[PDB]
Amino acid sequence: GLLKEYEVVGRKLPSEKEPQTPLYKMRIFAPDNIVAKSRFWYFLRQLKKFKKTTGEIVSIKQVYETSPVKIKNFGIWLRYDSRSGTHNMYREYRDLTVGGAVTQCYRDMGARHRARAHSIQIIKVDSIPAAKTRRVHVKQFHDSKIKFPLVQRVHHKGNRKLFSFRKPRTYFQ
Amino acid sequence: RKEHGSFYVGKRCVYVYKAETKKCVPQHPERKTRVRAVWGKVTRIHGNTGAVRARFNRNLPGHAMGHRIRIMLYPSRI
Amino acid sequence: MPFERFVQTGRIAKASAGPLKGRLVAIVDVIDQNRVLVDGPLTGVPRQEYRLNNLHLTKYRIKFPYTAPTRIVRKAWTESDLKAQWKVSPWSVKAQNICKRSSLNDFDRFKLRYAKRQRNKLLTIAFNTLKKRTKADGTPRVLKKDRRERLRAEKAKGG
Amino acid sequence: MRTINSNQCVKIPKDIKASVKARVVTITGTRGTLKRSFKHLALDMYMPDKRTLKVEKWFGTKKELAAVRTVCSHIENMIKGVTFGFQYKMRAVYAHFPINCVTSENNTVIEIRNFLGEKYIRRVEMAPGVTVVNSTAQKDELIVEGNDIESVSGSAALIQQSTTVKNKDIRKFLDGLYVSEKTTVVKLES
Amino acid sequence: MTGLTNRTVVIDGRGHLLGRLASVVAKYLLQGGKVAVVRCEELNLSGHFYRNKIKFLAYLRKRCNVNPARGPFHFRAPSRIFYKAVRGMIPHKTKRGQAALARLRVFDGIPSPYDKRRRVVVPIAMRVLTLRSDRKYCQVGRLSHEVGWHYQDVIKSLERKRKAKLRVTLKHNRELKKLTVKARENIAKAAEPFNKIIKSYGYEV
RNA sequence: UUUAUCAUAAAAUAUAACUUAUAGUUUAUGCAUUUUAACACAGAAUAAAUGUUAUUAAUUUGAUAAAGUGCUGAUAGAUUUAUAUGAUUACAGUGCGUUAAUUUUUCGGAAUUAUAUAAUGGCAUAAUUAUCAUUGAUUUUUGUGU
RNA sequence: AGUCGAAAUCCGCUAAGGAGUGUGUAACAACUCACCUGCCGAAGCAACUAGCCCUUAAAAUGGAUGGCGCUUAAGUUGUAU
RNA sequence: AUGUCGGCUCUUCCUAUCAUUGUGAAGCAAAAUUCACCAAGCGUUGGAUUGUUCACCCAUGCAAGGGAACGUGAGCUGGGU
RNA sequence: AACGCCUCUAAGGUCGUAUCCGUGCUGGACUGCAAUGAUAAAUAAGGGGCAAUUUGCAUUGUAUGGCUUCUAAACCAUUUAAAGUUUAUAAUUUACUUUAUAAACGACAAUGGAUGUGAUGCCAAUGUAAUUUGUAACAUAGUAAAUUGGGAGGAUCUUCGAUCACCUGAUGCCGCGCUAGUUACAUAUAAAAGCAUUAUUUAAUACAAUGACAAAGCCUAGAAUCAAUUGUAAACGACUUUU
Repeated sequence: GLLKEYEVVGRKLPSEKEPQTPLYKMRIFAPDNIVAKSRFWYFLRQLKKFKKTTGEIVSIKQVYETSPVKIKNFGIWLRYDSRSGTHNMYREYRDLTVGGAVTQCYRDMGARHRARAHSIQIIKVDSIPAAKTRRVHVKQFHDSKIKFPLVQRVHHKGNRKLFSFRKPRTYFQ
Repeated sequence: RKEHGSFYVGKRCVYVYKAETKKCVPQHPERKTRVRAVWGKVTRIHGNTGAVRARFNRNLPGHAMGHRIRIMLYPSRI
Repeated sequence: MPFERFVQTGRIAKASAGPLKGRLVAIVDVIDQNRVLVDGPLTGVPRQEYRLNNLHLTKYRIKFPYTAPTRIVRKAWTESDLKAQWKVSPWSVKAQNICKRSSLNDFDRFKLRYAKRQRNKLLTIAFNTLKKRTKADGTPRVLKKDRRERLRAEKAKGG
Repeated sequence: MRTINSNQCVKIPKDIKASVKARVVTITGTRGTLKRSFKHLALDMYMPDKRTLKVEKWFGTKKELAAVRTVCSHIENMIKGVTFGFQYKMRAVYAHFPINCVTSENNTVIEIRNFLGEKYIRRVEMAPGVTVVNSTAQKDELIVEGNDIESVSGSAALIQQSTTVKNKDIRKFLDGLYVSEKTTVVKLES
Repeated sequence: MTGLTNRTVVIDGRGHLLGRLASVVAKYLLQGGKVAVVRCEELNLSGHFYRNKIKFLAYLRKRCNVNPARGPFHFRAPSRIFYKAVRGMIPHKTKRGQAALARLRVFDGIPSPYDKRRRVVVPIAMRVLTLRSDRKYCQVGRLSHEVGWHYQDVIKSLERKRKAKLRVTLKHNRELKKLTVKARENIAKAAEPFNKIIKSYGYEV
């Protein structure tokens, strides 16, 4: 999908020896509503006793990050399992939206390390301003004025004629 | 692409070919009978790129593969 | 550096492959190798991001800061007077087969493609307009200088 | 990581006249012309309306921009190849048989013999526009002139790579013709 | 001529990739097609030469052992390196897909009328749309020479024959357009002439 | 969010002086001018761009639902000897027989009340069953008035 | 004798010289490193770790990602219509 | 009911290289040799005893590889069982 | 070079095997392809080509609703996904060569097309279709064509390849028929009542293609095989030979 962002809150349903059990919350990136509510329990079966049903999911909501046209560079903290090899990482991407730079992580982490997305865990995601971004492929996209004449298209192959007539001479200068 | 062949759906396509016989008169407007036509009707779209299926009257003998059928322009929405 | 199209703030780029086809946007910043920001106020496109493979580039830079809000791109977009010098850009006339040769109704076509016989029946009889070595005269031009007296003097026939 | 820019600018001096033309570089000076191409590396070569010339690579990966720092060093050899020339030297060490090398006109290739008291009269040609005359002013020395560095050097390793002693030891049979001096022809004295 | 398009579609093989031009042509030839691919010594193969050396040198050691004459006949032209492709992509064991290679004539060195007839480019199979920087390619020109094609310099001299008289037929035509642009002057006062075409074109005046 | 208004910040680049550098330039190795895509955060001023707070203009933004919302296109198909021993009829829909003004087109239409409801929804209030939480809210039985 | 191998063992000299670093150099000694500063001036050095690739990787008819062919893929991993 | 050892004859194929061609290394002075790489192109014998296969022995040889259809009985033979 | 340095390597050039590939050699798309020679009997009549064929019948193939046609005139001259391409200009120069200077194009809309790349037709009607419609007036433009000797010109398993296209000597006089525009005028045709018309979509006109007949002049007068022989050959055929 594209990994929207949620804030999912727990309960430990309130049995009589203790009413009002203490309401923990998470920050979950999942493609959909209901899979966000089951990451929550996989990440509750490590920190609190608390399973379903011994617990509840009190109000979650999908959140809609704050500035969708600022050009912030995210820095995510990560934990992932290899073939033999559960490892911490720390990765950085440039994106307008937070859930766009967690899904930027997955398709990159999954390619570069083979990393199937059930063995990746997000352990922090924050915007990191500048002059803290390490990660050389970010901090070359910093310096205004950035000239960069990569004459770029997809250059749609080829066009509406299969047997075209015109020999498309890319450069056009 | 599929918006192109979505134009022709419903048009009476015809497959036209020839035969040795006439065996028949000119009964309505003058008929020589050297030309055979199997009428049809385009039904739906097929490809993801503008090919198309058509159910005919009989069933297209498959040495007709690669030979021309004539999609008509009638019955026409505008 | 033959000063090609640069992706720089705000090099004015006309998009194709995506939903901003036919729109003249302005770059604002650079997100990626493959994406940019995009902000064209006068052409009607708010601040999106855009896949760089979809937008093609023109010869028009314009100066802002790279942190500019749209209102001052809009201030700059009119101040350097793009709107009048783009609809005369030397192959932005060749845009306008999009407004004239595209679909060119069949309340247009015949008239526009019947005069091509008018033009050509006056063009092929404008052939053998010959200088190349014959000159002079290439017999049987004893009869045809009478026909060629209707090119030169031309009173009345030859000659 | 497909980094953006890595450009070098060769510093063309006043006496030589260069031209990059669509990628091939034709540099004209004192000793001649060295018209050579780089239609395989695919940089963006450019004389920025000055004397100088600048290569430039956009979005090459890692191996690609290694090859920026060579084409700016191929060029400055073809600078020196046409103002000072490229001249190697050979010294022809031997143990008991004197290697009687010779060349002449024309027969400005070479004709060497008596390695190692073998009858095989070894003959080594030369690359075009490059000559061998035997060096005077020295016992058993040679001089390979020429402007193109690789048509000097490569044409002056053929005289080195044969002769080599075959089928025996090489740490005691040290005979052959080896390179001692890789010089200019003019600068500064010679 | 006249047909499902023409009775030919002439394709230049220059600068195209060997197997993407094959599966375009073997699909189009089953549509009822008639192509005629020329300059087959120019088809580019991907990978460098000692990749495709080895692969054509492995396809020729596949010969029958009982009697080698029955075994795979390994044709060594460039135009038969390509025609071998368009048989892997065609149902050649059927009476339908045997009439689909009998529309395919394939030539190498552009002869006899396919030198005046307009020949077209297949941009889906061009090299310099497909294959990256840094990536070496080959040509089937040198592959067939290094596997025994005895007519490489035959057709290179025949190319320079028809390259040479192309400059004679362009200098017939370069000045002839220069006559048309002078012939275009005398008609600007024809009657009301050009106005009806220029008001829909006008970008070429 | 965005556009927009606010107040200050604090100013990270862009218009906006003149260095130096660089080559190409002139004049006698320098100047004179020319491109600085060398371009001195090199300065002033501006963008109060950027930074802070706050509010919003057709109050701007999607997705997620529901409604017929308003349809336009096509496709294939259509049992039936319902008496060859049991409704073709209940439905609704058209064409004749109070009223009066209102309106509109004037050629139609057009609109209008009281005509009898329990009234159901709305409001107020009483009333009680029962409750998330309880200032309250949710009801429940209703009942009255409107 | 500073020096195959050293018990020791500091220091003096001094920005920087140690009972001392070097050729399978038995003495002195020659001789050079360590070191510092000159020089240039932006990042540099190393041990790991796991992706694809490689090497490892050797069988007898001719030959099999099923075939062709593919190499900004028509391969592999993550996804989308 | 698939003729069950071998040998003789005759093919081709494989490398897990004995020798030859091309090279690399050596505690490689020469000669002689050993190590390793690309390599299956041409070779890989005559005999005494034994039915055997490997076997050992004489002799040739600067220098005598190993194997595949348990190759091969309407090919032979019939020594072995 | 990366990696201020070294480095056979990353890009680039090289040296190089009894291997591999080819030549040389043996078989030959069994029956591939080119070149070539003859081309029948008769000589009364016939038979056999020339041949668009001229002369009709009559069919196929077709542009099939007059033409859902096409043209059988080009877009680099090592190559390179930024890569550069054209254009003048000045010099250079066989050459769009080379070089300089300046432009345009900014891998867009566009260019994958109609530059319909010697500039397509969609028609001479001056009522145009399943037939053609006539004549003046005025304006500019002003074609298309038909007869005689020398040269240069053109070959890739060919859609017709001893011919061939241009060009000069030169014969001659279409002065037959051009066309575009404006305006006038002269007729003829055309209508299948189907008012929810289609059907095994005829078919023409024309293009082209044979086919066969009575129709049309020209040209033409050879071989192979068997049988017999040979012995360069041989199981048999076959091959080599001879009248």
